[PDB]
Amino acid sequence: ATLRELRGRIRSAGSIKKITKAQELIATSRIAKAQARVEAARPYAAEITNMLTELAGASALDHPLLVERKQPKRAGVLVVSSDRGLCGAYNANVLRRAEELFSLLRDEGKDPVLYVVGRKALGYFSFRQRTVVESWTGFSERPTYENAREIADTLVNAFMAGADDEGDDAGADGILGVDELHIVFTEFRSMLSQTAVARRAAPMEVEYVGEPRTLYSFEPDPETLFDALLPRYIATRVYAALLEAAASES
Amino acid sequence: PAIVGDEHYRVAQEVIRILQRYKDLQDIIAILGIDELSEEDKQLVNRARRIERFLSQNMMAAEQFTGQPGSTVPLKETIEAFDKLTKGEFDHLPEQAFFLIGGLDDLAKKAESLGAKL
Amino acid sequence: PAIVGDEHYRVAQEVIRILQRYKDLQDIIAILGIDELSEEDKQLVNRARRIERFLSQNMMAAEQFTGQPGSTVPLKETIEAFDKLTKGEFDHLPEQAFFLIGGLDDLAKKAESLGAKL
Amino acid sequence: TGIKAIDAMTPIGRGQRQLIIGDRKTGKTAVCVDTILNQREAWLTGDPKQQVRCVYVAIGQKGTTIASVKRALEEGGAMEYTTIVAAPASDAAGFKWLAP
Amino acid sequence: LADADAMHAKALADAKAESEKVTEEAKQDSERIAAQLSEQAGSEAERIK
Amino acid sequence: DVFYLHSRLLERCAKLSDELGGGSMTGLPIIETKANDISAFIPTNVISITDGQCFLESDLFNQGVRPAINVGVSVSRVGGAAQIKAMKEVAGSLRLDLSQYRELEAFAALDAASKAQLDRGARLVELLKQPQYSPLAVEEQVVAIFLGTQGHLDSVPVEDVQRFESELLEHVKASHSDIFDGIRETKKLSEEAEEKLVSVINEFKKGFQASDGSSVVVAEALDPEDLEKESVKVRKPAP
Amino acid sequence: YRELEAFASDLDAASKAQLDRGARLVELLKQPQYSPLAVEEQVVAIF
Amino acid sequence: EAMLAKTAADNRKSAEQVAAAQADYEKEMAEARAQASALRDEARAAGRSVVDEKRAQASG
Ligand SMILES: Nc1ncnc2c1ncn2[C@@H]1O[C@H](COP(=O)(O)OP(=O)(O)OP(=O)(O)O)[C@@H](O)[C@H]1O
Ligand SMILES: [Mg+2]
Repeated sequence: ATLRELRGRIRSAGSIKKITKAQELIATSRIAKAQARVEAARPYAAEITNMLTELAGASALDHPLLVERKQPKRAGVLVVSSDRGLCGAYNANVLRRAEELFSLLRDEGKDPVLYVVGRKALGYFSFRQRTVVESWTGFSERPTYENAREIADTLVNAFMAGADDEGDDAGADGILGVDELHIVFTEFRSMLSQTAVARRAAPMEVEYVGEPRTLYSFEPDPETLFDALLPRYIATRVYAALLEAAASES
Repeated sequence: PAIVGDEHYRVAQEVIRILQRYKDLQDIIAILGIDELSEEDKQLVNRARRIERFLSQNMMAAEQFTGQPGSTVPLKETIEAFDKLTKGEFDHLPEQAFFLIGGLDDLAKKAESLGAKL
Repeated sequence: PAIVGDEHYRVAQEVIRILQRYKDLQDIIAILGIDELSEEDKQLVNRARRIERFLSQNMMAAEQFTGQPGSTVPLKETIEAFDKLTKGEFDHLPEQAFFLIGGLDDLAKKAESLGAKL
Repeated sequence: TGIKAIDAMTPIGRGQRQLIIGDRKTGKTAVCVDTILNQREAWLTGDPKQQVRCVYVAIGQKGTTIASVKRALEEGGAMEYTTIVAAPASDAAGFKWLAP
Repeated sequence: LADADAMHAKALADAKAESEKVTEEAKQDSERIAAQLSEQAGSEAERIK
Repeated sequence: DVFYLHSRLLERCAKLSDELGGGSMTGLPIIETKANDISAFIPTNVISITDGQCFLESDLFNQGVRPAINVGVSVSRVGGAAQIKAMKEVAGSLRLDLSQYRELEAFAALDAASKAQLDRGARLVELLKQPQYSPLAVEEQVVAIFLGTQGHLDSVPVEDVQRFESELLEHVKASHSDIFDGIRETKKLSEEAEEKLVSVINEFKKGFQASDGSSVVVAEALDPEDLEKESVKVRKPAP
Repeated sequence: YRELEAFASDLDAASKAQLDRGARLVELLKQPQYSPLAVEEQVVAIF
Repeated sequence: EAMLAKTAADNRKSAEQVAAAQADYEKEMAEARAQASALRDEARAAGRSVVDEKRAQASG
């Protein structure tokens, strides 16, 4: 029976080898596609950055999403994971970075509020007994701008609700919120390099540069455009993070 | 086809093909998982599991080993039921409903006892 | 348990169970590593690696081969240390900290020497 | 036998031959000795239709292990209705072949 | 609010009664277990004799 | 003639007719396999001779499954005829169910039916664990398998199945001790006996304490600088 | 076809064509029992 | 205005009081169950000690 079972093992190993080689090649093609979609989104975000900069420089720096919350107590963390599992350390590194952020947040009295993209992180946190506020699934292989739109909308609503939330109470709104929006995802540096990075989506921070030749006209007013545009910038950066995560996963 | 007829032969060949493909896929399912199969192959795996359970039967002579009385399934009903299985008509039923039963009436009753319905 | 007591027997059986589960998982691990395992299986695999390293010891007769002198671990200390291991009390420490050492004092010393701490 | 697994999944009747087959140190002797010890209630009933008389045939078994089995039978009071046919490893091949 | 206070008081009283009943039942079970185990110990001692 | 050697020996264990006194001899031959090779010569011969086998495995033994019965390949060729009526009733398809459970567990390394089967099989596997030198009377085994296969272990955690079994058996032996007497005398579990047993199980479940604490009734940090900040860009000098 | 189906759908165009051609040819080589074909008929089928 | 504030506060108080009542009932029942299990287990341990010592002294 030894030879029989050993030949069966040989056949099983052959089947596994063939499947894995096919998956490797398909993953190569998917890396190509994901990278191409990463360049495809560069111009829109690159120039909407310029539009946002012009609005900010031609308007007061007082947007609710832009102003830091006194006594921060709850930081929102979004973990971008994968749907499939055949990636080796992708989810593991993403979740190790997520914990390396959670401990920091608890250090400063911030209780993280958990949001999830993908399925593997759901299982990891279910094992770790950490509740998930909201989860999106089924598009990590190829994320479309729509999904980033809903994700950004939900996270921004959670952020805004915290403005009227007092202590452990929700205040006038009645919906408890968060003080920060943090993103954990894998930055696709290159083929060999795929490192998880924690990123604070909110509250927005401000940099400055001294320099103006001409003044941009606005319609109706700069503040209205800033209000209508800042959530769009949040969504754009979330979409870029999702694209990077897809490329890194591939 | 000459002796048993075209339909009997076709159903038998389809069942054999499905079971052969399932046996081919079993190693991959064991190591990687069923979620890495093509949707067609996942459907075929579910059908094959249902079929292999349905090929089991409660025999009269096996009563003393199970207590359950045996059953007899006519050839025509067997051919029709396996033709339906190969086409995925019973995919919505749990696989346990196909374990040690007779004809399609037994299948319906057992699936009823498990919550599902035919 | 009738001879070595309940605690020693329990610790030994738990260690044996963990190592057996690791041996079983070898088939998946040889191909796909630890990544595709469940969180329970990942935790148990790390624990089993630490246990199998901690069963090694610097023998007295081995000093001729490596210069390092041997160590003697009392039976009670062995039971206590392996009970702590099987409970996952040393998960943080690196694997090499458990390699060719004696009791828990040696474990702490080598963990410190490796940048960790017990 | 007093063992849930055997009595529920692979029941043993009177006049049956059940094979305890397994690798070293898998509990075969444990199962057989527990089965022998489980007959003490039937022996104490005194009804020969209930009593089961036990025979243990140790073939090629180290004598100290035979002594340990005899002790395990003594402590449970099973030697009162048990006979041991011993062909230890030191016995010539004739006794080993003839003991069963 | 009056109803909530009354309901809390009623729940506390019912909890007290149920806890007393459970404690009494567990007690009786404890004596029963001790008695049967002592009988078994006596039987084992007689067997040893 | 080694096969003959064993066959003529093992065929003398028989159940005589009432003409010859009705006596019987039950055989428990033991076989030592090497490297779990039941395909060797003597193992094959003796397996083909006897009326079933209880195959013991070292993998199952090390996993904590003791006795290490391999339910898939262990079988008794007499079957229900070698059991009292109550044991037949409670443990009708237990071996078959456990074989199917092991199959499913291997394949599903999911729909509600699959999870229910897996949980039931885990509970049943826990139920059949038994320490050495701790025999159970036929009535106690009947009650235990009743716990298992009647769905009364589904509410208890898998880890507590053994302790729950032991404590319920102790409770029934302490009080409600007439169920054991009924099973002993009649060899069958009466409808009223089953009613009383179910009620006793429910009450004990209410009393039972889970090991975790429930009721069975019904890392280093990112350097704050490393955390990249999402900052809007303003084309002004700082104030 | 064997190599590229052991592989296998989002393939290079030529590879998709090869998969389709190979499946067709595999179906072509099948033959019922007791049905030998004349050389000309085999030529036409292979054509 | 004080009446409206009191209405809101008392609505909160009634909700949290119902929650605390049910939680406290469950907690006290859990404490009773734990005490019962402790009594049973200590009785079991005492019986085991008694039987062990009795058999040991009988053997001696
Ligand atoms: N149900 C059980 N629970 C715990 N330990 C057990 C159980 N059954 C047997 N053992 C232990 O397993 C070990 C093997 O038992 P045993 O000597 O009966 O096995 P064996 O297969 O006959 O061995 P060998 O190859 O030495 O003849 C012994 O330590 C025995 O105490
Ligand atoms: Mg032995």
